[PDB]
Parts: sequence; C-alpha cells; structure tokens
Amino acid sequence: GRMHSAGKGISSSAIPYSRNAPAWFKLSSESVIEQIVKYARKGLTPSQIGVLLRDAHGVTQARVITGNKIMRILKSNGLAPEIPEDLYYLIKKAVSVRKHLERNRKDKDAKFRLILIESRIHRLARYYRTVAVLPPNWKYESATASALVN
Amino acid sequence: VLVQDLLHPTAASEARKHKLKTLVQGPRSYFLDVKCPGCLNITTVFSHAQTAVTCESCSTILCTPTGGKAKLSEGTSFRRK
Amino acid sequence: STELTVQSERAFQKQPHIFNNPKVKTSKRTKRWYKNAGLGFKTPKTAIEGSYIDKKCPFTGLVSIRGKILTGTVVSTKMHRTIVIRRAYLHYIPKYNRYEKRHKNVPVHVSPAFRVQVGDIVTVGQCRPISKTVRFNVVKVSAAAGKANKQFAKF
Amino acid sequence: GKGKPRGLNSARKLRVHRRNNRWAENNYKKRLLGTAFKSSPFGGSSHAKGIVLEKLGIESKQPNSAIRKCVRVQLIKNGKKVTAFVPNDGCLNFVDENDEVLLAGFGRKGKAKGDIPGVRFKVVKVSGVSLLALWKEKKEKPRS
Amino acid sequence: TRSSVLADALNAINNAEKTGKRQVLIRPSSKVIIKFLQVMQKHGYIGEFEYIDDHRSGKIVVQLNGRLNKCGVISPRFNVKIGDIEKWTANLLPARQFGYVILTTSAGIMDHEEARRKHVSGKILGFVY
RNA sequence: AGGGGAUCGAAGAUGAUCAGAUACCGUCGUAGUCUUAACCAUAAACUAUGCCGACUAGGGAUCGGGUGGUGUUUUUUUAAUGACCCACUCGGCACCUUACGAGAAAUCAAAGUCUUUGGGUUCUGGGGGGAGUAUGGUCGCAAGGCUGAAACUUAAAGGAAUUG
RNA sequence: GGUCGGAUUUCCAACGGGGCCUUUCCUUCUGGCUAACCUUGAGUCCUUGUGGCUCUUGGCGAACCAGGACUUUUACUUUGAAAAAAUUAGAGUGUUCAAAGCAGGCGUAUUGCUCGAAUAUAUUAGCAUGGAAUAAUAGAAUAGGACG
RNA sequence: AGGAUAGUGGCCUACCAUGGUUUCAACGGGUAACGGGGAAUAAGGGUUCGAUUCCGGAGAGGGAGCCUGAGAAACGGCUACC
Repeated sequence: GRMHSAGKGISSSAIPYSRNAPAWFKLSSESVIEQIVKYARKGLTPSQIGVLLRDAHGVTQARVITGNKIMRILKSNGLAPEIPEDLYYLIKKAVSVRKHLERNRKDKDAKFRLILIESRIHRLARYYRTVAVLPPNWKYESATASALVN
Repeated sequence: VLVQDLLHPTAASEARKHKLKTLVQGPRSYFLDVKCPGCLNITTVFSHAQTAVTCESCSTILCTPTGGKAKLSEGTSFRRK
Repeated sequence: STELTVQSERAFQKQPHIFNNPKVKTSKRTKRWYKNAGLGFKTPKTAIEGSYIDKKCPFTGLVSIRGKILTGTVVSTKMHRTIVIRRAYLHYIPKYNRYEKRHKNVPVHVSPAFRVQVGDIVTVGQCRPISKTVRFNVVKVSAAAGKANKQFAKF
Repeated sequence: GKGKPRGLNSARKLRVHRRNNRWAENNYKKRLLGTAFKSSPFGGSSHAKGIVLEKLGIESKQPNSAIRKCVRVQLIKNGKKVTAFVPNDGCLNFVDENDEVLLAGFGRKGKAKGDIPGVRFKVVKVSGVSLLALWKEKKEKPRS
Repeated sequence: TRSSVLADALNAINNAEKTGKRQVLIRPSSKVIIKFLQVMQKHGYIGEFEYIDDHRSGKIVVQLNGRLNKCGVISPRFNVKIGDIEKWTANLLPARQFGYVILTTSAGIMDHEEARRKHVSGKILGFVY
C-alpha cells in the first residue's frame, strides 16, 4: 500500500454486515435527503457531509438508510462540483506546496513532495478522463491551479 | 491446535481480535443517547464522533473529539445503543 | 453533402454514362445511380440521396467489393475521402507458448456517404486499387454510442 | 517470481531479453560477428597452405623444459604469418626452409595446445607429402 | 497486489496440508476457486468446505483429510489443444494412472480425464494429486 | 566565483627513525574543512539480500496509536487529566530459541512455501585476464561520469568449511 | 443353457448427448409440401402383458427459399476442407537377405486370370462449423432509454 | 483531369490539400542471406543449416536500349560504354 510511501498500515473502516440498519432509526429518508441538500447548499463536500450527518444524527451510513449515495444525491439535486472532491483537494494541496516553494526555494524535500503530489494528481485526472467525469483534454497546468482552488 | 473450528470460534477470541480480522469484519463503534442538563432533548451521537457535536438548545459542547472514542462532557448523561 | 459546391473542381464531376436529359421533366427531375454492396451490406440512405460525386464509392461509383472483408478502429481522418485504420492482433510465438501484440495501419478510402471520427469501428471491403496504398473501402460504420457525446461538461 | 515476465502477452519481452543475453555466449557471439571469417589466420577453413620462413625453437612452459622445434610460416591466401609446430621425433629436417607445407589446427580451437606458447596450428603435409609418411619413410620428399 | 486469487487459495491449502492442519481458511473465494474445490472434492482430495458469506468477497473453510500431496496453479492459463493435454499431464503429474489437470473449457471447469471423455479443451488452470 | 577563514589538515617545510624513509611518529603549514550562487553525480551509496501480494513457528521486549480495567498515583488524600501497572490490538526498529523448510556451507522466519519445478513485474550475470581499456556517441569548464568491444592469452580463478 | 474360462438383455449401474418444464428466447410479415398434429361425422378383425394402427376435412406449419420492422466486438477451443510432389512415420511386397524399388501373385504355360501402387502428420495465417467456462469490450444517469 | 499500359494504380504529367510511417522498433547499417519443400541432432521443449535433384525468383560480365515475335528487355538475338 501507500503508492507514494513505504507504509503498510490498514486503519480502514469496517462497515457492518447489515445492509438495512440500524433498526432503531425513526427519521424519514425524505428528511435525510433534505438534510443533505441544505448541507450542500450550506457549502460542504460529500465526505464532511457524511461525518456531520453521522455525528449530529444517528445516520450510520446514508447509503444504507437512503436509496442513493451521497454524491449521487447531490448530483441528482443539482449540487455536484465542477471537479470531484478528492481531485479538488489534491490540487489544493499542490497549490499550497508550490506557494511554499515560491519563497523557500532550497526546500528540496518540499520539491520532492510536490512531484509526488503532482504525479498523484495526474494519475487521478487520467482516471476521471477515461470515465468521462472530467471533460477530455482536461489538464493540470500548475499555473491556473491557483484559480481552480481560489 | 492442528485441529480447530474456524467456523464457530469463541466470542472471547472474537473480542480480542482486530475489527478487520474477525470471521466477518464489522464495526465495534457504537452510538449513544445523550442528555444535557439544560434541556430534555435527546440527541444521538457517534462514539467516535471526531467532531464537537452541540445540542439544539445548549449549543456549546456535547462531546469532545479525541484520537479514538469521543470524550463526553462531564456535565451530561449517556445511554448505549 | 448536398451543399458546399459539389462542383468545385476545374472539371465537371458526374458519373459516367447516365443520361440527364434536360428535355422531358419528370417528378424527380434528376437521375441518380446507385446499387447495393452485396454480401449483406446495405446502401446507406445518404448514398441514395447524396449529391456528391465520389466515383470511388462502393454504391455511387464503379468499384465493386470482392475479396477480404475487414474491420478496425479509425485513427486518422486528416486526408480527403480516405482514412487509415488500425487492425490490432496477437501473434503467436511457438517457442514461448505466448503472444505478442502487433498491428497494421491499413489505408482505406471513405465515401462521403459515411461520417467517421477517430476511435470508431468501421468495416471495410476489398476492391481494385484506388491509389498507391488504398485497396479497401468503407462499407459499414459500426458506431452505436460513439463515446464522444458523453464526455461533455455538464450543467 | 523468478524475475521474468510470465503473462500470455509477454512473448515479445521474453524474445528480446533472450536475444540480448545470447550475446554472452562465446559460440553465439563468434558465429554472429563472423570473427573467423574476418579476424582469423584461416578463413574459417580447416586446412591452409604455408610457405616456410624460418625454423625456431620455443621453450616449453613450466614445468617442462624442452625445445618444441616449430616453424614461422606465411599464408598464401590472406598474407598472414603464423607459427606451426612440427610433431614427431625429428621431422625438423623434413621442413627445410622456403618449402610448401600444409597447416591444420591443434584441435583446441585456438588456446595454444599444451606447453607450446604462441602456436595454434600444426604441419600435416610438407612439399606435398604427408609428414607421417615421411616420418615412417613411406614416401620421399620432393627435391623442390 | 492480488493478481491470482486461485493461486492464493491453493498456496494456503498446500501450506496447511504440509504442516498437517485438519482445516484451512481461504480468502477471497472466487467461484473459480469454488469450482476448483468441487472438482477436488469429487475426486476425494478434500472434504466438506463451507463458504462464509460476508458482503465483500466471501471466505472458505476447507476440511482437509491429509490425502492431498499438492495443488497448484499453472499461470498464465495457456491455451491447450487436445493433443497438448497429454504433454501437460506427462509433465505436471507424477504417474499416468492417477492425478488430474484442471481445465477451464467452454463446458465448464473440468479435469483432464473427464474433459477427455467430452472431447473438449480450453485454458489450463492447475493440477491436483 | 564571492564571503568566511577558529580548529584539523591532500601538497609542502621540518625533527626524528631507518641501510635508505620524499612513510608511519613530532612542530607548523597553503588548498580544503564552513557558507552563498552555480557545477559534478560517484562510495564497501551495504542488510554486499529489487518492489508488490498471500501463507507457513514459539516467545519476551520496545516506539507510536487505539480499546478495556473487583488497578496505583500527587493534587478534591474518594473529579477530568497526566504519569505508571495489567490485558489485547494495528503499524514499526529489532531481538532470543528451534528449524519442520532451504542452502555448498557460513547461515536464513526469509536466503521457507523449488525436479511435488508457474502469484505479478523491473534490472543484472554466463570461467579468469586483456578491461571498465580501445573506438564511436553523449553529459561536464575540468576532474571525469554513462554506454562500451574485439584481437590475443590462459586451466584455472573464486565461495564455504575441516586438519596441520 | 440340449448353446463346453468360450461368443447377452427395453429388469439395468456408470458414461457421453438432445429436447422440454420450472418467471427461462427463437425480434419479425411475406406460403405453402396442411407443427416429432393440444380435432377421431367415419373406422382398420394379428381369438386378454406392452412398443409393424387404415382414406384422417379444415382447425395457430419457428425442423425452409430472400425483401428487411436482422445483427456488441473479440480472444480461446471442437470439427471439416485446402496446406504440390518427393522426404519423414507407416500397411502390403523373399530385390537370394539388405540398402532398396512400387512392384508383384496365381493357372496344367492348351496362345491367361489378378492384387495393388494405402494410410496418418505436416504448425502460424485465411474460410465455415458447435461452446459461451476463462480474459477483455458495450449499454438506461440531466434518459437524447426499449417496448405498440 | 489527362496521358501511358492489355488493364486498375502517383505508373507518369498538371492543379490543389499536408499529409503518410514509427519504441507494438519506422528509418538506416550488416548479412561470410536467394525463399520454401526439406537436412542433422532431437523424452518433451528446442539449436543450426538449406548454393544443391521439386516449386518460385533473378541473371547470363556490369549497366542501359530495342527489333522480330502469343510470349524476351532474350543474350549459343541485336545497339552503345567500360
């Protein structure tokens, strides 16, 4: 594991065997969907929407209680982003590393991590293009990445 | 050893094994019903909340995130499941 | 197509020995020659209705399909009325009991009755030499989804 | 494992890798480069004629002390001078000088045989007569 | 990364047999694995095995009997002709009288003697004896 | 190339030693040793052990994290905490015993699951020299780096262990 | 079983198949040889285990020839044809044996008969043919979706 | 589009377009290389050879050109240089 490191940790999330759970949840699935929608319009990403839902509410896994996944619900309600969440966070991290390197030129460690992060971005962008989530010939330019993340 | 029952192991063994190395892996985290003294509202929280959940009325603190299980505030009551 | 100066060249372009007699006026007013390719292929609606000349078409031309019928993916559409396909295949090496990937770029004439893009799969039929490198002509465009209109930015 | 590709489509890689490693075999390398055709006293031929130039005595290597009684001869076909050994008791008198001899290898495909440094050929015939026949007096050497 | 889950299954089975265990655990239990186990079970080289249905890939618990000498995969799955089946058995098997070569053919995952009866062929999978 | 230049110190001076010492030893001592901006890209750059994945043995430790406690602790001498003790667990640096296995052996929990030989993949080697040389190409301001033979010569070279 | 361990059978064991049913594909008109007949106005006598039942009025014909309301793509694998001859493996054949060769053998030699000169393999490519395990490929996600 | 051929064809001519091949090895260099049937060795897998009795190709010193002729760029045909 750790395609750009030497770690071999697992630290995963073991979701339950039950696919129709937790047998004590009383809120309607329509209430959950509108809860998700108001959170998306509040401006949260699907990952942090799920954790906020899982904590402040009893929803263990919204895919289980509802009929659709988080990102699927936002897309069907007209709230999906221009670039996917994980790709956006990767480009955000690359901009931070490049911004640091603009004034700390001699940080060859940050230069090494920038290449690792950027190669991670290009691998992910290749997947999104071959699945048509991104438009074709969509490119990470490293000069308009500041505008992509703002 | 050399002759075992991998199909019906002891719940003691399943208790001490890792969550992802049991016969069928599943979560060991649970949920809590929490009462803050300010109001009679009942609120569900995740044991590993990893966020500072707030009550509807006393919207300051209800549990404190930690590396593992969330540390509930000393000024509240909890109930499992 | 029907527009954009079918007759643009220095010489008049029209298929040989068809009498477009300007004396009598029928309902269609024009005589257009076509045929079927045979071996189960169909003459396209654009070839029957077409206004292009393309004396090399398998339907509105004098070429006939005989010999190998082949198929492949389109890789280049940069030159007029002809394209090049890639025929990927596996070659067996007996000594290692394994296969190695090989390909041949096949230059093929494409009639204006067909519209193709890079990446689609077309089926071509052998005919007599058309030019120095052309020995096949497009006979059926096997594009179903296209995989080009699904990658647009959404709204 | 095994450090080599195994997949069904790895035929090209296995061919190329084996082809590259064929150049480590000395048989394969000499055959492919045509070394015997290009750089060899003979042209890949078993026998060759030579004209005697001088008789010389090479001292045998350790641990044998003797004189090997060889001859430096020049090749007619390619203009190369080589040394050839004269195997028998005597037979140095049946080479004279400026004679015509027949040369063939020792049999160690190079790699000068035994304790005789710097010789890769031996004389089979001299003046058109077998050296063995001359040794046993079966025939006579020509006067020329 | 896992590339041949059948290899992982058979390797774990063979290693447990070598150390003498009566049972073994297998993951992730493909249906190629299950069909391979069924062929061995019919010929008597293993016993009952149970499929643990977790919602991800499944697991297998096989009760061994100590009658298995070796089970392995032949990777990659070479295409084998009818006449080439004899060659693969002469190499992979220790005797002409017993043992099998497991083939995946259009008629299903099947061993070489039964495939001989059906006069069908396919890609080689492995061996058991 | 500029700055810095305490100490130690390729070169060197010099006192010894010696048969000679331009070596070891002693007194100093330039370049270096430090830094900035550029070069070079090599080390026994080593665990002389490619990377990923599964299984196979018996322990006590230890680093980070998490969980639990008919547990202790200085505070409230009966509250969080923190620090300890005990029991698991995940990941890590490793250790000790034994090899069932492997190896030519030294030895190895991998160097095992190998003539009962196939989990995926990259690189490397084909007796010792000549030789990491010639030549051609390429990179460097150089030093040199990368790639890299042949002619010819040879019956050995080499690894591990035993006895003297 | 009058049939001297010797030459089986719809009682069947196991093999390799096909068709049909269980929610199970075979997309669709074009014409009739009247679906392996889901119709017995009539009726064929082998004198009581059970496979040789007639002229059958139609009555819903996919076991069939091209016009397309006819086409996911392969890889793989089975079978078939071609892969010149000779050579190679190999049947027959007292060149006196043999290498060989493709001849030879048999009559009473009364004036004649006859066997042969096989076979198998010969890859990789191309063509049909049966399979749909293994491996890859495509579809309905803003429905521009199928069904009449 | 035209010419040429027995005929398709950049075979050639004129106009117009900027295309075509390649790390799945183009292009270039070598071949002491004519290709195949086949020969040796060969448990299997394989290594090397095939100028040579059959097929196909090319040549008649090397180029170039041509008449006769169904068919030749012929060579025990012709024209030219070396």
